[PDB]
Amino acid sequence: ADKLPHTKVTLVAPPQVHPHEQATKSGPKVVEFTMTIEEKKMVIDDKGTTLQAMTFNGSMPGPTLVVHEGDYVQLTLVNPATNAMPHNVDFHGATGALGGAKLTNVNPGEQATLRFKADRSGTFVYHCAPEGMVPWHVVSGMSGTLMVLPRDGLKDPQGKPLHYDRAYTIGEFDLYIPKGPDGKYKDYATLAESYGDTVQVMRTLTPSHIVFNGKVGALTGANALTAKVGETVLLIHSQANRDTRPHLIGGHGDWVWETGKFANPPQRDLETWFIRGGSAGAALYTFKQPGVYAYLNHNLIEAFELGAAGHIKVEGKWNDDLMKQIKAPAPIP
Amino acid sequence: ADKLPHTKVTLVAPPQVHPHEQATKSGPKVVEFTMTIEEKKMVIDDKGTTLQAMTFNGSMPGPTLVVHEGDYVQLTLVNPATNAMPHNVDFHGATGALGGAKLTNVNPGEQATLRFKADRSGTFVYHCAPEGMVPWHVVSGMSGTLMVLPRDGLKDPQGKPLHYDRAYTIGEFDLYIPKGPDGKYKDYATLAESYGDTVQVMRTLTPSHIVFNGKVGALTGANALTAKVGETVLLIHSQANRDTRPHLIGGHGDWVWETGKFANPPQRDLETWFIRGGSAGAALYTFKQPGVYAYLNHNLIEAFELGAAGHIKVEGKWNDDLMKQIKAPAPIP
Amino acid sequence: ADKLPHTKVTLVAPPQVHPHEQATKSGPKVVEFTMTIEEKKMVIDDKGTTLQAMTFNGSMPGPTLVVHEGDYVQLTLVNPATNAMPHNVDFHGATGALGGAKLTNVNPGEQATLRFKADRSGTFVYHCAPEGMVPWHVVSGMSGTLMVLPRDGLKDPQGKPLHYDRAYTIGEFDLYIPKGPDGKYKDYATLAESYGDTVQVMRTLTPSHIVFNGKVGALTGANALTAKVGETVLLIHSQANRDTRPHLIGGHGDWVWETGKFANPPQRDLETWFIRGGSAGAALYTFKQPGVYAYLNHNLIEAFELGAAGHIKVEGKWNDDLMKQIKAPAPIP
Ligand SMILES: [Cu+2]
Ligand SMILES: [Cu+2]
Ligand SMILES: [Cu+2]
Ligand SMILES: [Cu+2]
Ligand SMILES: [Cu+2]
Ligand SMILES: [Cu+2]
Ligand SMILES: [Zn+2]
Ligand SMILES: [Zn+2]
Ligand SMILES: [Zn+2]
Repeated sequence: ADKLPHTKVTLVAPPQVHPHEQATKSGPKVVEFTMTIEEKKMVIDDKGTTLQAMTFNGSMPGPTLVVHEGDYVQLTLVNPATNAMPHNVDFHGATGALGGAKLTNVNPGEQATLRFKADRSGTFVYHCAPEGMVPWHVVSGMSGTLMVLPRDGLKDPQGKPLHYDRAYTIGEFDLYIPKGPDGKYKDYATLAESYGDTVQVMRTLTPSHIVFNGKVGALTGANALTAKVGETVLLIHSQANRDTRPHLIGGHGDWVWETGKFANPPQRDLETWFIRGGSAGAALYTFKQPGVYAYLNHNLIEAFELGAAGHIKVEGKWNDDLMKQIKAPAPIP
Repeated sequence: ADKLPHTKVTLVAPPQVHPHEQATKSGPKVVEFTMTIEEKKMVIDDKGTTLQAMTFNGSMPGPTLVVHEGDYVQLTLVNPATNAMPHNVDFHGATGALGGAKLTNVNPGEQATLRFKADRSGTFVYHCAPEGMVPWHVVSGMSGTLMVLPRDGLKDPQGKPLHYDRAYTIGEFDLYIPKGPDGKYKDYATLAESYGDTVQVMRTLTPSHIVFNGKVGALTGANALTAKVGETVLLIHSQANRDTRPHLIGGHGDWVWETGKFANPPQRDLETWFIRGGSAGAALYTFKQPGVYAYLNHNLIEAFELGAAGHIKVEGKWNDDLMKQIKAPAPIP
Repeated sequence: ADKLPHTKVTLVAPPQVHPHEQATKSGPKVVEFTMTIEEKKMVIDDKGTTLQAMTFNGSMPGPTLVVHEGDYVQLTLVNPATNAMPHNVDFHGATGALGGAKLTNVNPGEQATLRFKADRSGTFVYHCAPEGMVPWHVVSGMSGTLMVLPRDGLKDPQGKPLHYDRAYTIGEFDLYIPKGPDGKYKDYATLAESYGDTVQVMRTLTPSHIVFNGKVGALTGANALTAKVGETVLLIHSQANRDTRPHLIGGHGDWVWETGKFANPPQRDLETWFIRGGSAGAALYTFKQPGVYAYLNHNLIEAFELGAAGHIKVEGKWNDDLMKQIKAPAPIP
């Protein structure tokens, strides 16, 4: 590892993913990343409910880190003195030391640097895991995805090449916001004060909200995802704590690795796939019709009532062979 | 599509599936179907609890529509003036326009005709999805399965032929029936009056009932499914809103497409498979022993307490090689 | 079957699995086992909560039975007069008679002997299933795993040999312990007295506890699982009633059959896999780093709050290529 060239990657905010190559002629590198933890109160719904949140780099989810199989990930994790809690990081993509958590315990005002070999291809969850407060840090927002691409790019079941033209990252967060005697959601002055009440809601296993990217409607309106007919999108979906079942309304998973590990053949033509709590998965879809699609958790209560749904606005020409309104709504003859 | 021969299919009520060919020499057709929406109060359990239900063709689930890959599905959806609500249809088997929902918005007294190309093989959920009331219409009963068979029939992982002699369709419905201050289930005079109370139960994510084909015990007694030793059955299982885990007690999934998409190799020898909420899956089993089998959701609370279980009565000769009572129950020596 | 040699297997208590061969030159046998049912009150958590439990052989889960594909399993099931309830056994590995339940109905003071052909390879749940009380017997602890190995051992997707050096069996139990008006868990004088209150908790679908091997912390401290760097472990995970999502923190599923059926190719490099309620699955992992790993259900609430987590203590030499602390926690420059 010490013989290798180093490279420095600038991260970008979800739902985007930082520029990267798929298939590459480059040999292994030590790829250097930095993330800074930010605790903060966030508004998570249309009615102004707040979450005492914890984030990597200020976002839910954290940014997606992209490397290739055989690369070494070298992360500097920074925990500013303005934060209240200790933190660390557990990479599911890593081998040893509780995913790196044991080696990255950072109090406010501290930082650490971890290196590990990304020797397995796939999308992998990373998350905070401080001893004794693991679920709280995770459900409060401290997770994201490491994508380790195969050096020669994605392959189908027959070993033929697959690619995406555009990649999006979606983190789905089951939230456990307490209510007071009046049935209204509680607003907490500090992160520490939210703790006890939150654990109580957590233990019921019933989320109050389930949101993409930190808020009801985060991926809608001005913030809808975008594509054009003929473009192939990669949709990375992470859920660090609870199962979900992604679905693209009016579309499909053309090729899907629902367990998220690229050395396995993908499945094709999926209507709905399954992301296990504690994992990230990946779906390819090539758009064939223009219009506004919904991308959602297909427990439709979890989607429409609780918040697990976004939109993708697709430009291009309508295709009558694929779908045609033969007769519009009109009185019954 | 306009060059093709049209064919007209008569639908049948679940658990049966309309006569169809598996492997076929026929070229692509425009296959024409009609469904009429019926809202109605249904009795859903042994104690007389009612559901203000909504159905395609009067049944939960709707009838299964069967075509071949490359066919065009052409559906006339009828919403009689005797209904109270608007409806539409979203085919997961279709590409574009939110699965056809945007093109099939029918008020009571209206109808519409949608065509789409069934270009992907598998079992696919179809369901009602009116803007702003999607989960309610789905959980109230408005879903079913489109089966798109490969033109050359089902294949195993090695590409060898598979077939069924008999097909059954099972729709599993998580119901959210409200209770009054007395703890008794509420009985509603109209569909509209059930709405607010139902959404409240929905948001708890805890079903009051989980039933096959519209009622506790729907597929039991006089209504048990049937087969004989040596016959291969296809069990189509749809769940449009919530995960389930089918299991045949005393049997197996000989070949199972749990994600329901026939271009993928099936898995063999399954004890229990997994249907993601928002999908339909398909299992083949060839009976080897006679007797009454249970086919159920293997969360046994969901099965035995909540209603997710049916029976299959199997004729034929017992096989001592497969199973033998060596010593019947008798006092401990 | 009557022509075959008989062999007699002595069972061992979980998390161990009785000595057995993987690939074998031996032809089919009638493999004889005996299990004795024990009902008993068990302490299930750190605060002294009790469960009115029911067990095969005194343990949760029951012991794992291991045979080869083509063998006949011949089980003597004993229900001592000191027990209060009738019992039986349903082998998911078996064909006919509700998995053998119909042929093994044993009242206290009775026993029975069942034979069946283990004609399908994989890990399969077995559980008690007395008519009218199936979920109660299962959730109270009456389940375990039958492992049917392929005669020529485990194989990878390409048909190359796989093996384990050490096998562990983990049964995960969703428990439904009632509470009294004071919010404290109830302590019941007899098994029968726990019944009504328990069914009520069951119907909420919310477990009070979710535990590995009968107790919070069962597989921790003195009782942690063990291995060394370079050793391959098989982790058998059974869940007879509810879904779970196993994860090894700092490790992976090198080869995983999450549906648990060995004639299917395994998936590789998994971070988290999925065991469907009503099944057993199997993962291989070869240790590469020393240290204390956690093996847990990656719904982290279910793990850390409810009890679904154990430890594996691994001996050996640290590997800096796989992971290295480049800079330990230190003040931010
Ligand atoms: Cu943290
Ligand atoms: Cu984790
Ligand atoms: Cu409708
Ligand atoms: Cu849908
Ligand atoms: Cu029992
Ligand atoms: Cu069972
Ligand atoms: Zn492209
Ligand atoms: Zn046949
Ligand atoms: Zn070995």
